[PDB]
Amino acid sequence: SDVELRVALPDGTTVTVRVKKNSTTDQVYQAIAAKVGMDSTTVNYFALFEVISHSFVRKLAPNEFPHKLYIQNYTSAVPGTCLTIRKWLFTTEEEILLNDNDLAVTYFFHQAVDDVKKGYIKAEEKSYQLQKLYEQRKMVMYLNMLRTCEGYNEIIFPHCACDSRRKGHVITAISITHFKLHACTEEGQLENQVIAFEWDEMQRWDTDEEGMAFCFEYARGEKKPRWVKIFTPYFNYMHECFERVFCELKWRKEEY
Amino acid sequence: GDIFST
Repeated sequence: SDVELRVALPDGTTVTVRVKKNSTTDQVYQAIAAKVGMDSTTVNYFALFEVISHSFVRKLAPNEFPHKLYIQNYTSAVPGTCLTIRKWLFTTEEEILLNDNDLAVTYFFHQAVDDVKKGYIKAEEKSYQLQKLYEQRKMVMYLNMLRTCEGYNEIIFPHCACDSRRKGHVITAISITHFKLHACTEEGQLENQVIAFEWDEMQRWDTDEEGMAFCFEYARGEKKPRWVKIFTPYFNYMHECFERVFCELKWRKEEY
Repeated sequence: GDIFST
């Protein structure tokens, strides 16, 4: 029993695949990566995401059925699908190693360009230099410079409540470097406080399905480990980021 | 306590 699926790719094209009705997300992802020319190296740097809003996409958990998400959220409007292929990688050095892969470079470039437009990457200072490289279409040079800007390979979540703030909310920001909570109002306006947690201070982490919360336990300075709860709806996505960061840290090949 | 305090 076969069905067609549409999926958005980082360069703005879409692709369609014929997959079995009840396929899981990784089975759909492999089929797509086959249909677009991803080889055995490149395929591990991308994954399936769902568009939530103009400023947030969420990674599909392993036991989801992409076709069910496609059908549920389908409209006539462009792109014609809620599914999208995006980069999945926190260690920007692994990116460099792909600077000779035409497929990878092209996808990295076009998504990085979109992330700059959306404010995730803060070029600002060298905006003009990056614009000239963009206009001459020197993708690798563009990426090599943007890779030094604040916000590259950071995952920003929508603001939400937290059991360890008296009032207001937090915007969670995840990167290979640390785990950052930014203080904001209950409306989402950025206040002026940020806490950085190093990954080495993370003792355990977990989800709370019933309480719609991601949970982490840290041991900072000299005190005793405390649990913090972030009441995010995307708590399984957040847990996957933790597992993935530690995995990339374990297999890191460079002192840089 | 509050993270953004002490």
